[PDB]
Amino acid sequence: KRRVVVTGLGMLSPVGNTVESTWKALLAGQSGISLIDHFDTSAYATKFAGLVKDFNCEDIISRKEQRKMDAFIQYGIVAGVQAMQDSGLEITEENATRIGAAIGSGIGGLGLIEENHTSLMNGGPRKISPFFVPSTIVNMVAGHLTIMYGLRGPSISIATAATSGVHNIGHAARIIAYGDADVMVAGGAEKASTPLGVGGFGAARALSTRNDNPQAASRPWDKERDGFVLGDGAGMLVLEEYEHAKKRGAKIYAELVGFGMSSDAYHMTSPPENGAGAALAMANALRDAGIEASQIGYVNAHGTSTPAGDKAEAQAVKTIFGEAASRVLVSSTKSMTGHLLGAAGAVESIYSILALRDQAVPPTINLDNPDEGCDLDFVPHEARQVSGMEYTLCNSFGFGGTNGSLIFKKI
Amino acid sequence: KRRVVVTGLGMLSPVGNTVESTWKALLAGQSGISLIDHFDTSAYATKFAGLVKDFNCEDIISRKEQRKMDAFIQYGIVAGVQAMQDSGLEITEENATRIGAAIGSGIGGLGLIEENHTSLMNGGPRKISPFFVPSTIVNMVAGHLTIMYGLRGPSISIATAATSGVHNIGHAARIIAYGDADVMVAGGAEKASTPLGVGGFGAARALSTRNDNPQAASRPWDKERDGFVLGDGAGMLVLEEYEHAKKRGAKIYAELVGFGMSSDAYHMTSPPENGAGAALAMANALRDAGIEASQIGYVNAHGTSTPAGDKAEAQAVKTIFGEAASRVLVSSTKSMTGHLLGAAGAVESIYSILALRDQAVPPTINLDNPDEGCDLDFVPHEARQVSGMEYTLCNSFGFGGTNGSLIFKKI
Ligand SMILES: C[C@]12C[C@@]34C=CC(=O)[C@@](C)(CCC(=O)Nc5c(O)ccc(C(=O)O)c5O)[C@@H]3[C@H](C[C@@H]1C4)O2
Ligand SMILES: C[C@]12C[C@@]34C=CC(=O)[C@@](C)(CCC(=O)Nc5c(O)ccc(C(=O)O)c5O)[C@@H]3[C@H](C[C@@H]1C4)O2
Repeated sequence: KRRVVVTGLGMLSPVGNTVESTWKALLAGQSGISLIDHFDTSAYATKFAGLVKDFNCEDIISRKEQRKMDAFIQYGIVAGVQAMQDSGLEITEENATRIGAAIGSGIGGLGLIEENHTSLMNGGPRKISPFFVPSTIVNMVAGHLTIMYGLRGPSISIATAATSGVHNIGHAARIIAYGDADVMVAGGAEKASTPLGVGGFGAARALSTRNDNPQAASRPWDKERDGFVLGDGAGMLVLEEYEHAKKRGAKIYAELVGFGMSSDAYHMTSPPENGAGAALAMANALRDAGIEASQIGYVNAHGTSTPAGDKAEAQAVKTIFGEAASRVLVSSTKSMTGHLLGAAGAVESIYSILALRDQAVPPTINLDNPDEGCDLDFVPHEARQVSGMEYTLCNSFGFGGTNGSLIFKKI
Repeated sequence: KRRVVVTGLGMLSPVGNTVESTWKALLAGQSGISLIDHFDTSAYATKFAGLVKDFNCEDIISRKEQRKMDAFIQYGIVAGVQAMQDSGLEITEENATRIGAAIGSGIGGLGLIEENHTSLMNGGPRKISPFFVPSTIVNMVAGHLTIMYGLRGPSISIATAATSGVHNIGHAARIIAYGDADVMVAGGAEKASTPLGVGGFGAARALSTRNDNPQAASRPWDKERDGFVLGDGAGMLVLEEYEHAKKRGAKIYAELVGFGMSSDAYHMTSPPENGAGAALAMANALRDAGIEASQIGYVNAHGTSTPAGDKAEAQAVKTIFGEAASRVLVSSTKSMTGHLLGAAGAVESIYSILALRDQAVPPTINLDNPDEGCDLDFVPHEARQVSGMEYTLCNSFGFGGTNGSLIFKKI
C-alpha cells in the first residue's frame, strides 16, 4: 500500500523562471501575456502569447547540445534539473534503477519541425538536420533528463494534448504505487508559440484575438472571452514513495492522493454543454483519493477561456459539488499564464500544491462580468487566503475528450 | 487481484490489412517492403519503405471526416474498429464509463504537418487548415475511437518513439488491473513514410539504403545490415479483465502477465554495447509476470536491423537467459514488416500473441550470415513450429533509451 508524495518542483512560465517567482506573480495577479516578437505576426489573427522571458540554459545545456533540441525540450530539461536539484536526491548505482520519468508535451518540437521543413522545401532532404527526429519528438525531455541524471527506472511520455501534464504526473504516481519506481520526475513542456502553433490553433478559431490588450485576452468565465491564449513553459515535479522520501528526510510539499481520468466521447475539439466528461474525471479522482467533493478547498480549473470550454467545466463543478458548489474556490491560472498545453497540467499541479503550502488560492484575473447563471466562486481579480484547506484538485482537459484530474493532500 | 486478457485484435501492416492476413504473410516469410511511389524519392538516399497496400476506409470513415485526420489517425481508427468488432463487445450506457483507450504513435501526423507547413509557406497562416492540430496530434486515434464507440473510461496516449506500442498496451493493462477500467483498446499507429519521415531518419544515418533490393534491406543481425526500414501500419488489441471477459464469454487470445520498463540513460539515438537497458526491461517484466527467462519460448525482438541496435539487444538476451540463451527462439518481424515505430510494439504484441495461439514462431528473413559471436536462435529464413510454449515476450525500445517489454501467457 504505497503513498506518493511530492519532493521537488521546477518550472518555467510566462510569469517566472522559478517555482517561487512564478507563484509570487500568480498570487500577485500578474499577467505574462505579451506581444510576439520572434516572427512576423502581421498576417496572424492572434499576435500575442504567454512567452518565457529571457530563457537561459548555458549553465545546463552546452549550446553544442542545444543544437539537438527544440525549445520545448530545452524548457523541459531546465525545469527538470530545477526539480532534481530541489529534491536533493542523489542518484546512485543502487538508485538509478528505481528512479524514472513520465514527461510529455502536447505538440512537441513545432519550432524545429518548421525549420527542418522550411529547410527541405528550400534545399531538399539534404538540409533536413540529422537531429530532426530526436530534437522534436515528444519523449525527448524524458530521454535527455534520464541520461543527464543516470535515471534507469521506468520512462514514459504521455501526449494527451492539454491533459498531458496531469496524465504524466498521475501515471508517474501510479508507476510508483505499483512498485515499478521509487522516484519519478514528471510534468510537461511546450513551446508552441510558433507560426504553426499560432496560425494552427487560430485556424481552428480557438484563440483569443484581443490584440489591443493581450493582458486582458485570457478571461476564463468572463462574458467577453473569445478563445484561449497560448503559453510556453514547463512544469516538473519529483514524485516519490512516502517511506523512501522520509528515510532520506526529503522536503515534502504534499501527497498525491487521487487521480481520475475520463473521456468525453463527444467531439474532437469540444466538450458537451453537459460537462459530463469533466465530472467523471473529477468524480474518479475523488473515489481514488477516497474523499468527497466537500473536502476540496480549491479547484485549479482547466478553464482555458474558450466560450464552450469554460461553461462546460462549470457545469461539471455544480454537478460534482452540488451543495458545496458555491463554497468551493475555483480559479484559472490561465488568466495570467496562458494555455501551456502539454505543460498546463504540470504547472497547475504545482500551483495546486503551493496553494496548500501557503494556504492561498490565486485569482482568475480579467473576470469582469461572469457568465450569467454561475453560482461559483471563480476567485476573481484578487488572490484569496484560505483556512483549513487540506485537499486541492487539479483539472486538465484535452482535445479528443481526454480528461484527467489530480488530488493533492496537505502533508 | 485483477488479471488482464486479450479479447480482440486488429491491424494494418505492410504485409496485410487484417490480423489473419498479416500473420499468414509473416509465417510465410513474406516481405512488405517496397519502393515508395507517393513522393519524389530521387533526392532521397532511401527510396523504399513497408507501405500499407490499397488502404480503404470509406466504409468506416466518411471522406468528409477523413479531411480531418492524418493517415496515421486513419490507419489507427480502421485497426481499432477491427479490434472493437473482433472483441464482440457492446458498449452500453452501463459500460462506456469502464471502457477506455491507450493509443499513441511515435511521430504523428507528419503527412498533414508537411501539407499545412507547405501551405503556410506558400500562402500564409490563412492556408493553415482549421484541422491542423486535431489532425496531426498523437492522441487523436484515441479521441476519434472513444467518440465513435461511446467509450468514456480512461483515455491516454503514450508517445515513446519505437516503444509506444508496448507502453500503451502495458499501461492499458495497468489501468485495468488498477481498477480504473474494465476494457481498453490499445496499440499504436504510424505513417511516417513521408519526406520528413524518410529524409529525417535518413539524415540521422539510421535507415537502410539497399535500394536495389528493398526486400533484402531489413536484415536484423545479419552482418550486412545498414540501418532500419520504415513501415506504416497500426496494431490494436482489446485488453480486458478476466471475469468481465468470461462473464460475457469473449473469445480470449491470451493473458497479459508481465510489463517491464527501463531506461538506457546512455545516448539519445543509441543503446549501450552493453544492452543493459533492454535487460532491465526484460528483467522487470519477468519479475512482473513472476516467471523466469527459461519459460519464455519466443522473444519478438526489437531488432530494427541497425548495426549497434541489433547487437545490443542480443547482449541483453544472453544476459537475461544466459543458459537458456541458445534454447530460446528470438526473431524480428521487422525483417518482413519494416519498422512501424509507434505501432511496432502493438503489431508485435499481436504477433507474440498469435505465436502462442498457433504454437508457431515467424522467421527473421534475410539473416544470411549472422554477426559472429552470436549463440542465439534468431529463427532465420523459415518459420518454426514449437511445442509447449506457454509464454512469449515482446520487446520494444525507443529513442531516449526508453525500453519496455510485455509478457504474454497462453490462455
Ligand atoms: C470545432 C470548434 C468548435 C468551437 C466552438 C466553441 C469554442 O468555444 C471552441 C473555440 C473550443 C471548445 C473547447 O473548449 N475545446 C477544448 C477541449 O474540448 C479540450 C481542451 C481544450 C484546450 O484548449 O485544451 C479546448 O479548447 C471550439 C473549437 C474551435 C471551433 C469553434 O472547436
Ligand atoms: C547518432 C547515431 C549513432 C548511429 C550509430 C549506429 C547505429 O547502428 C544507429 C544507426 C542506430 C543505433 C540504434 O539502434 N538506435 C535506436 C535506439 O537506441 C532505439 C530505438 C531505435 C529504433 O529504431 O526504434 C534505434 O534505432 C545510430 C544512430 C544514427 C547515428 C549512427 O544514432
